[PDB]
Amino acid sequence: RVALEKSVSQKVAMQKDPMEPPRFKIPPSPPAPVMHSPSRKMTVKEQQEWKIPPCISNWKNAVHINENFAKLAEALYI
Amino acid sequence: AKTVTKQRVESHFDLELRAAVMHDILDMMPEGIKQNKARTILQHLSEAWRCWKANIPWKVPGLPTPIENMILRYVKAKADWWTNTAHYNRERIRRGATVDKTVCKKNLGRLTRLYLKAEQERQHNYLKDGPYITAEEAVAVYTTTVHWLESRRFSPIPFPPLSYKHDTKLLILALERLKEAYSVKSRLNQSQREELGLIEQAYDNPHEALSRIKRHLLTQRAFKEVGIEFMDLYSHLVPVYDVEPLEKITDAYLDQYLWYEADKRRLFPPWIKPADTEPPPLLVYKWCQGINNLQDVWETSEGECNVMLESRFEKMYEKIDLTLLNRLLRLIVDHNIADYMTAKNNVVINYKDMNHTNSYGIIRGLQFASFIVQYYGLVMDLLVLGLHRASEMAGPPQMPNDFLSFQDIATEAAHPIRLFCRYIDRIHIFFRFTADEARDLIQRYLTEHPDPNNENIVGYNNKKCWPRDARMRLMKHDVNLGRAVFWDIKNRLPRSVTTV
Amino acid sequence: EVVLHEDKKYYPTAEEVYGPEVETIVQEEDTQPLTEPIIKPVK
Amino acid sequence: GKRQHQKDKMYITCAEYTHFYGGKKPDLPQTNFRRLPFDHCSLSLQPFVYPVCTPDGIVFDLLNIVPWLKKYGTNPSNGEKLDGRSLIKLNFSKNSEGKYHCPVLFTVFTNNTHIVAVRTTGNVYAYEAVEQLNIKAKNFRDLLTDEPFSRQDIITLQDPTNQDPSYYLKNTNAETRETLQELYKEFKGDEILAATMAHYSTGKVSASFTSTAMVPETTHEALRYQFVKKKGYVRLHTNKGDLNLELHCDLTPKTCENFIRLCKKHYYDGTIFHRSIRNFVIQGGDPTGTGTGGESYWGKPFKDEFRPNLSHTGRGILSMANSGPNSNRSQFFITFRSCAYLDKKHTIFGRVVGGFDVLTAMENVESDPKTDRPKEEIRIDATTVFVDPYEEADAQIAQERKTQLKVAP
Amino acid sequence: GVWRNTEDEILKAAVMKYGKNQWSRIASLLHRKSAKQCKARWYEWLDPSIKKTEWSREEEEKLLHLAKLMPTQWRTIAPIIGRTAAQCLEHYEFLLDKAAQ
Amino acid sequence: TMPKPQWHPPWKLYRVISGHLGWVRCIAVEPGNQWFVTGSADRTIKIWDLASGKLKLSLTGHISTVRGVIVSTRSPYLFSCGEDKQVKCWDLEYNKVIRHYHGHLSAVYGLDLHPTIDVLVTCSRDSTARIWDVRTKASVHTLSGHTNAVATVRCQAAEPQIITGSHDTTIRLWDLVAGKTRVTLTNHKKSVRAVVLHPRHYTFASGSPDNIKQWKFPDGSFIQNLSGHNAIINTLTVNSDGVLVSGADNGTMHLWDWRTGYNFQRVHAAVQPGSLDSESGIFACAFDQSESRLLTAEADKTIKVYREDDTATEETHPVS
Repeated sequence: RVALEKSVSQKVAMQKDPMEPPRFKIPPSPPAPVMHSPSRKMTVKEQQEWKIPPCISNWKNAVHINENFAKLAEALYI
Repeated sequence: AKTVTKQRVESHFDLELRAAVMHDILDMMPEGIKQNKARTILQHLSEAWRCWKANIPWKVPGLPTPIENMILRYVKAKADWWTNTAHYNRERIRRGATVDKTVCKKNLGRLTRLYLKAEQERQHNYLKDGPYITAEEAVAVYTTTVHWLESRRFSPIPFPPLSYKHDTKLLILALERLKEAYSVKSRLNQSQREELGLIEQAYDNPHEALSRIKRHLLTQRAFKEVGIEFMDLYSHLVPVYDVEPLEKITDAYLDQYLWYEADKRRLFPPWIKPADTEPPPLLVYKWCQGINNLQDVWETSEGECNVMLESRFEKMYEKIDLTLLNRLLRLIVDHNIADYMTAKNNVVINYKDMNHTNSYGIIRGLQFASFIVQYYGLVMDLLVLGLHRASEMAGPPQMPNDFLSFQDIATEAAHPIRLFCRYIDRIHIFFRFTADEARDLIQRYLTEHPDPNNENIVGYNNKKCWPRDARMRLMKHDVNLGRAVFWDIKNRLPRSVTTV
Repeated sequence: EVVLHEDKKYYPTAEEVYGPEVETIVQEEDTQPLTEPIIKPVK
Repeated sequence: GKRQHQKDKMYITCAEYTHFYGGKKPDLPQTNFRRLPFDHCSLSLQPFVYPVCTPDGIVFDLLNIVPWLKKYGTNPSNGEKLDGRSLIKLNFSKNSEGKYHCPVLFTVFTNNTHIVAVRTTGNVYAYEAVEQLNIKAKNFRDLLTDEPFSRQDIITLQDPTNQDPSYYLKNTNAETRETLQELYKEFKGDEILAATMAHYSTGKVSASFTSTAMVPETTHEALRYQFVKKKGYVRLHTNKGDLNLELHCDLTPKTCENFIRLCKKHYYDGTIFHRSIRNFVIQGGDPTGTGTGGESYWGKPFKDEFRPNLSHTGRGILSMANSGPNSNRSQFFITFRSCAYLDKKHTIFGRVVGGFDVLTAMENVESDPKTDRPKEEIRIDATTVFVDPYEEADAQIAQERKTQLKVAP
Repeated sequence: GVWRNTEDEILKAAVMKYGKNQWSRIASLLHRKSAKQCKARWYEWLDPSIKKTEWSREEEEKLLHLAKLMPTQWRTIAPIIGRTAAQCLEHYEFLLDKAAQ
Repeated sequence: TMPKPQWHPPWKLYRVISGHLGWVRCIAVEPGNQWFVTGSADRTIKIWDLASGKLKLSLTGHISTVRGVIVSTRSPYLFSCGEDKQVKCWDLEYNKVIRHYHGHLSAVYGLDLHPTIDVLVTCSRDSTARIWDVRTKASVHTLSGHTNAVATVRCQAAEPQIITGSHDTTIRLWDLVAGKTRVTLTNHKKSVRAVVLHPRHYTFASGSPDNIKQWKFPDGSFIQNLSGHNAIINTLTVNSDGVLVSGADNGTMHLWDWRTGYNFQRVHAAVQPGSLDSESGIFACAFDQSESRLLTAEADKTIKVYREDDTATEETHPVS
C-alpha cells in the first residue's frame, strides 16, 4: 500500500527555467520453456470428422396441406 | 483509447462477436489439427445470419456438429441484439426522441424484415393447421348471405358484354385515377414510365384496351408477383403494394364497373360508410341529429339506459378465407369475375431477398380491394344485427330507408339496437335498453364472469380529454352494463372470422 | 381441435420440462423504483 | 462531454425502462371508491322494491334473489350457499316528500350515512340513534315497537368506514341442417391432403431456426465401410496363357475392391491390352478398346491409394492408369521393369506372382510404333477371383447387425 | 418486352454466373429489361427445375383433386404438383375441354 | 493410489429464475447474503433477491454486453466491466454510476477487487491487465506481457497478489507493486479461462479444455491434474468444504472433491422452453456467502440455483 501510494503520488504530481517546453520528440522477458504433455497425433478418421465444407453463398459470388380443407370445400359444394 | 460512440456501435459489435467466435474455434478444434479453417467458419457465420434475415432455411450438409452448434448459438445472440434494438428505436421514433432520418430508415428496414418473417409463418400455419373457419360456421355464413340477398331481391351483376354501352366511361375514369398518381413527379422509375406508356396507349385506342381487359377477366388466373414496402407514419407502418401495370389497368376497370353496378343495383345498404353523398364531418353531424331524434331518448325516469360503443373489427382483412370469399363473391357477380378477384389475391409477395405466397388474407393494395372489404363487411354486419333488425334498418326493398331512419316509430322502438354504422373496419352502435333488458344482460354477464372483488372499474377506459364533470362516471351499474353489452356483441362473432 | 394462429403454442411449459420439484420464477418486472436505494443509509 | 442527445442514448434510459420495459410503476390508486348506493339491490344493481338482508349484512331485493336461489343454491356476494328462509325482511320508512329516512331521527339516508338494521324486528335506523339510545341507555327494546332484541341481531347495511360441431351455432336454418347432415353422411377422409401432410446432423435444427416457415426443432438429429481381408488373388485367363495376380488389399482397399468387383461381374471379359511398350508397362482394362474408356463401380473416378512401402520396383507390378489425381477408373497396367517415375503417380495394388512366362510372351508381341497397340491381339478371356477378401468381410458385417438388434429390441 | 432467343441465352448464362440474388447485375446485360422482368422470366420459364415434359396420370389426378379443393388458387396448388402455376392452369383448362367431349 | 476422498452429498436443482433477454454472463453475491447481481448480454445489470428469487432492480448504463460484476465489501459500490471497453463504479446508495475508468483498448473481460487495498484490477482483450485506484480513477499500473486476450484475473493479500490466465494458454503470477511478472506457468495446451483460489488452502486451480490443474503458491508448484471434464470450462468455484465446481461451455457441471481430485457428480440441466439444445452453457457460477446454495448464470438466459441434497447418505451414493 505505501509503495503504490508513493508511486501514484509521483504519477499525479543544472537549473531549469519553468518556461521551457519539452525538448525531445516522442526484446521481452526471455521465453519460458513450454512444459507440455506429449502431443497426440490426429487419427485419419477424426481428422475427417473436422472437415469443413466451403461456403457457397446465395449472396456473394466471389408444402403440407391439412385434410380439413377437403371437408370445408366439400361442405360448400353441398 | 477511443471510446465506443454512436458511429462505432455496430462495427464494434461485429468486431467483438468475431473475436469471440474465433476464440471458441481455437478451443474447440482438436490438438494437432491439420488446418485451422477459421476464415471459412466465419464465412458460414455470415451466411447463417444473412439467411436469418431473409427467412431462408440454412443448412450446410457436411458441417461438423460442434461447429454448427456454435454457429447457431451466435446467430441467435445476434438476432436478439438486432430485434431488441428494433424494439426500442421504434419507441423512440414514435415518441419523437429521434430526429435523425437514417435511424428512421434503418428501423423501417428492420421492421419490414420482421413483419415478413411473421407473416410468412402465418401463411404456413394456415396451410398446415387447417382452415380456421369450420364447416359449420362457413355454411351458416353462406346461408345467411343467401337469405339476405334473396329477401332484398338483388339481381346479380353480369359479365360486361363487349357491346356494353358504358364501358368507355368506366375506362376513362379508371385511367384518370391511374394517371393522377403520376401527376407531378419527374424522372420516374422504369416501371412508372412503362405505366405511363400503357396509359397513353389506352388513350389512343380504347377498343384494344377494352378487349384486353375482357380477355384478362375471362382467362387470366395466374399473376405476377407484387412488391411490398412500408410507409412510415412514425407511429405505425402502412403496407404499400406494387402491382404490375397491365394488371393494374384491368383491376382499375373492374373496380369502376363493380362499384357502378353495385350502386345501381343497391347492394350496399345505407349504414355502410363512407358514402359518396357526405363528407365525414357531415356524417358526424348526422349521427348527432340521428341520436337526438330517437323517441324518448334522454328520459331516464324509469331507469332506461343508452349505450354507445365504438369499436373496430380487428384483423378483418387478414382473416378473410379465399375459398369462402370465392363462394360469397359468386352470389353477387358473374363467376368469371369472382374467379378473377379471388385468384388475384393469391400472389407471391417480395421485398428484397424474401418472398412468400399469400394464401390467407386479402392484399389490400389491389384496386378492387375496397369493394371486397365493403361486401365482406356486409356479411359481418348481418352477424352483429340479425336478419330481422337489418331488414328493419334497410327497409323494404321497394321503398328503402335512408341513413339512420326508420319506416315508423314503432319499428325503431321494436329492438334495442337503434342506430348502426360501419365506417370500413370501425363500427358504432347505439343501444336503448329498458331496466328489464339491462338487468337481464347484467345477470347473464355476471353469471359467466363473476366478480367478487369488483375490479371491473380497473380495466374500463374513458376519455381523459374532457374535464372530470364531463367524463363517464364509473358507477357500478353502468360499468357492468357496458361490459355486458360489449360481451354480448363479442359473442356474436366467430373468432376465426374477426373479433372485437 | 383447431387452434388459431395467435393461440398456438410452440414449446412445452417450464414445469413440464423441469418437473414438479423445481420452482420456476419469471420476473418480467421489478419490485422497487430506482428512487429507493439498495443500500439505504441510516437517518 | 456534452449531454446532447439524452432522450435518444446508446442504451435504454432509466425513465424509458421504467415506463416501457418493466420498471416499477408507482401504481397509486386501487378501487378507491366503488360502493353501490344503499337504495340498490346487490344482485340487480338497480333500486330495490322489497328489501331483504342476509345475516352477514348484504341487502338486496326479493324478486331478484328468489329465482336466483331456485337456479343456484348460493348467494351472489359469496361462494357460500344460503337458504332462502334466512333472508330477513327490511322495512324502510319514508318522509313526507318520499325519501328514505331514519324513523326516529328523521335524518334522510345518503350514500354517506351509517345505516343499521335490527334482525328480530327488521326496522332500519341511523347508527347514531341506535348508539345514542340503546348502547348508552342499556335497554334493548326496539324504538318503534317494544320488541326486545339482543346485540347479536344488530347489523350494518351501510358503513362508509370499512365440443359438439353444432356448438356456437344457435338458430340453425333448414339449409344448414340439411347440409351438415349430408356432409357427415358423405364425407370421408382425404387421400392427397393426407399424403401431403455421422459427425454432422440432418440440418433440421439449423433450417428450422433460420426460417419461420418450418416447425420449431430443438433437438439435433444426426456411410458403409469396406476393408480388405488377407490377400486377394486373381487369375487373368489371357489368350497368351494364365497370369496370377496377388492384390495388396489390406494396403489398397478401395483399389482392390474396385478390381475384384469388376472381375466378379465379368467386366474385363473379352477386353484387350491396348497399349504395350518395350521396356514399359502393358496396359488394359478398357471395355471400349479405345484407350480412354472404362468406369468404376461407384460411378466416377475414385481416389489414389499411394503407400510408402509400395513402389514400382522389379518386374510385374500391378497399378492403375488414370487421367490425373484421384481418377482411377477401370484401366490398369503391369510393369516390365522398375520405374520410379511412376511412384506416387499411379496406385500400385498388386503384382504378378505366377505366369511370368506368359508376361514375357505378352511383352514379346510387336506393337504398332505409332499407337503402341499390339499387332496381334492380347486379350483377357476371363478373370477368376480365387481369393476374394472383400466378400468375406461383407458376410461378417451382416452377422454383427443381427446381434445388435437382439441386445436392444 | 417479349423475350427473344438471344436474351434467354444471356439470362441463363448470367444466372449461372451471378446466382439468384443479383438481378440488378443481370439486368445490366440485357437491353430494355428490368430486374423484375429478368426474375420473372427465370422462375416462369427458364429455370431448369421447371419440367417441360408430358403430364403423368398421377400428376393429372392430383391436379383435378386440388383444383376442386382450393378453387382458383394456383400459387398455393402449384408447388404441391411441382409444375409452374401457369402450366398447371393451362393443363387444367385442357382437361376441362377434354371432359366436355 | 490416493486416500479415500471425503464424502460430499449431491446437489440438485431447485429453482430456475428467468428474466434476462440475453446470455447471463456474470454473477456475484453481496457480502451479506441478501441479494445477488447478474450482468447480461441484455446490457442490463439486475439485482435479485437471494431468498425469494425476485427481481429487485435493473440498472441500464452499459453500451454493450456486461461481462463482469463484483460487489465491494468495504464500500457500498458495484463495479461492472463490459465489452464496450468501459468499467463503471455504481453507487448503491444512489443507484447511479459515480465514476468510470478509461485506457483499456478493447473489451474488458473480467475484474476483481483487492481484498485489503483499494485497487480494482481489470483484464482485457488487448492482452493487458490494469490496476486502478478506486478513488482517483488512475491507472497505477498496466500489467503487460500476455500475447493474447487475458481471460481471467484474481487477487489476494498474500504474494503473489495477482494471477492472470489467458488465451495464450499461460498463467502469470505478478508482482503488484513493481508491475512485473514473477512466474509464468505454461502447462496448459489450450486457453486458460478460469482460475480459482482456495479460501484457506494456499493453492489455486486453473481450468482449460484439457483438464484442470492444481498448483501451489507462491512459486506455482504443480500439484495435480484433475481430468475428465472434456469441454471448454468457463468457471471454477470452490466451496469452503472442499467442493469444486466446473461449469462448461456445453452446459455440464462436474462437481469435484478438491482434496483428492475425485469427481463425484455430473449435472447436465435442461434448457428453458424456447431455446435450442446448443444454447445450453454455463458462463458463471457462485456460491453464496452461506455456501448453502449454488448459483449458475447460463446461456439459455436463466439463473439456476442448486441446493445440497440432505436425504442422501454414504450408503445411498457410495464413493467409488
